[PDB]
Amino acid sequence: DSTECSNLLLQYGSFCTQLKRALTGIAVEQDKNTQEVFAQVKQIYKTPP
Amino acid sequence: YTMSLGAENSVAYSNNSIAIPTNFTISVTTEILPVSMTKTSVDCTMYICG
Amino acid sequence: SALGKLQDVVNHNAQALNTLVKQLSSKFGAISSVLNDILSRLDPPEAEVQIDRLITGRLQSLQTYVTQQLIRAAEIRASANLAATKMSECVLGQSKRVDFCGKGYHLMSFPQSAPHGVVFLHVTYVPAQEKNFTTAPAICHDGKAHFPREGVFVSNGTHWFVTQRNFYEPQIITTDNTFVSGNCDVVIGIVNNTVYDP
Amino acid sequence: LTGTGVLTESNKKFLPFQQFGRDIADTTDAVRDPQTLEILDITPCSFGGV
Amino acid sequence: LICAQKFNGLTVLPPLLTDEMIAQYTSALLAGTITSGWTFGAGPALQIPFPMQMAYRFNGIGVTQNVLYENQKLIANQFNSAIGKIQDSLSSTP
Ligand SMILES: *[C@@H]1O[C@H](CO)[C@@H](O[C@@H]2O[C@H](CO)[C@@H](O)[C@H](O)[C@H]2NC(C)=O)[C@H](O)[C@H]1NC(C)=O
Ligand SMILES: *[C@@H]1O[C@H](CO)[C@@H](O[C@@H]2O[C@H](CO)[C@@H](O)[C@H](O)[C@H]2NC(C)=O)[C@H](O)[C@H]1NC(C)=O
Ligand SMILES: *[C@@H]1O[C@H](CO)[C@@H](O[C@@H]2O[C@H](CO)[C@@H](O)[C@H](O)[C@H]2NC(C)=O)[C@H](O)[C@H]1NC(C)=O
Ligand SMILES: *[C@@H]1O[C@H](CO)[C@@H](O)[C@H](O)[C@H]1NC(C)=O
Ligand SMILES: *[C@@H]1O[C@H](CO)[C@@H](O)[C@H](O)[C@H]1NC(C)=O
Repeated sequence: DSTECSNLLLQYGSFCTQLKRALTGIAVEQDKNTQEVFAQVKQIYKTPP
Repeated sequence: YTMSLGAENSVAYSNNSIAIPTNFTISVTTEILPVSMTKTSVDCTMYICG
Repeated sequence: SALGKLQDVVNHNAQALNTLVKQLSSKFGAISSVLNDILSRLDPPEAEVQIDRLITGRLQSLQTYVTQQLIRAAEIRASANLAATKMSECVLGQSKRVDFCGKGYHLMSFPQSAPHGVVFLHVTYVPAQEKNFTTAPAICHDGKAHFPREGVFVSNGTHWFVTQRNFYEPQIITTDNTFVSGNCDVVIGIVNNTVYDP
Repeated sequence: LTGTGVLTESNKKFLPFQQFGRDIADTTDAVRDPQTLEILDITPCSFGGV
Repeated sequence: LICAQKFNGLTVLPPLLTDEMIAQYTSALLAGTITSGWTFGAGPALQIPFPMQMAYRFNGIGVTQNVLYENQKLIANQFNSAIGKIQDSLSSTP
């Protein structure tokens, strides 16, 4: 949280927009992975008593 | 709202009950798949030191 | 968003390219992004330190672009192999693998070319109009259990019949629809109709 | 503004106050002739891998 | 440490599907297999008695229909026993 340091980043490029987008894409994939494996049924079937 | 997985349904299971369809439906679904991305080439000299 | 999968591929590589050019503007700690300006403002003996500082941040952008491109290329390779795998199975034949080519029992698959991808039209078979019937594992006639050669014994509630599993064509229980195996005191749940021998 | 390119006529309209003219990047895709105040259309020379 | 995951600019996003909803998916997937065989995976779920269903699974590997029914008591005792040992199998080997 140093203002002087942050001034060097904005001169350094748009690497962060690449990093946070990469980790956002890696985050949506994890949600998609669990959806693909498990959400294979459109209804919740119930075992008989 | 809290997510709902789907319409809860209970199957009428019974030692001696069978359910057999009397009809069908020829459903034609669709599936999309990427195959090839864009072939890109770069030139270091023309890029790094124009 | 039907063609979401292909659209993102066109978006990802194009936006990755647009970041790569946009990476050229950053000064990377040097005096200016335009290296012709550096060669004009500063003298050559003391312009290398600025040029070297610009080069290090510049090729590093290329290293990032190639690396993320190699990973993305591998992802497409898996996707392309999957498409090639199910082009051979779903189209050039019929697949018994459940939910591989469309939900339901698969019959056909007509591909269509799409920009940077393929689209499959899985012609599946979906049963409907299900009816609840009373079944039985086997049918004792003369003390010998009869099991259906194909399909399942089903009872409209009054008579027994044998019909295939996925469609309801009640047929009289002959001795050609069923086969005999042993006595009928060992099968749990056996009913006792009469098997019309043709 | 020093660089290398194929100077050419531009149909672009540089509002009086508009001196140079970058594009969706940082490249001076156009310049106004110091003299003759003409809108040129500076474009990179046709390179390409062999 | 895993208790305080915040650290310094390091946020751990929570999964969209909670462990409870995943368990609901698995349980709904179990009840489909038991009470409907495979028919629930290819359209509507059609109930079928489990001894009858497993004869169809037997018929799909080559053994005739009647092998299961004449060995239902033995097969069930075999399955039950195995599904049991599987709990201790995971416990025995960490
Ligand atoms: C199976 O379903 C089809 C439609 O999905 C039924 O065909 C319909 O039959 C009704 C008769 O009442 C007609 O009014 C419709 O025009 C038909 N539609 C089509 C698309 O053919 C068919 O009758 C059903 N089979 C059985 C045995 O009921
Ligand atoms: C169940 O068994 C059969 C199936 O329809 C029915 O018996 C039929 O009745 C008709 C009436 O004239 C006759 O052709 C025969 O007696 C039977 N023919 C068949 C085998 O179709 C019976 O009525 C049905 N009852 C129920 C409970 O549905
Ligand atoms: C199915 O029908 C057969 C034929 O009648 C039954 O066999 C006889 O059933 C009577 C009534 O219980 C017994 O007293 C006889 O001893 C049986 N004979 C034999 C072959 O042992 C049979 O019990 C019936 N089964 C069911 C499911 O009710
Ligand atoms: C029949 O079904 C009931 C309820 O599902 C079950 O409790 C009972 O044991 C079954 N009886 C037999 C052996 O058919
Ligand atoms: C068949 O019977 C069961 C049990 O009574 C019931 O749950 C099911 O809805 C019935 N199906 C039809 C098509 O009537």
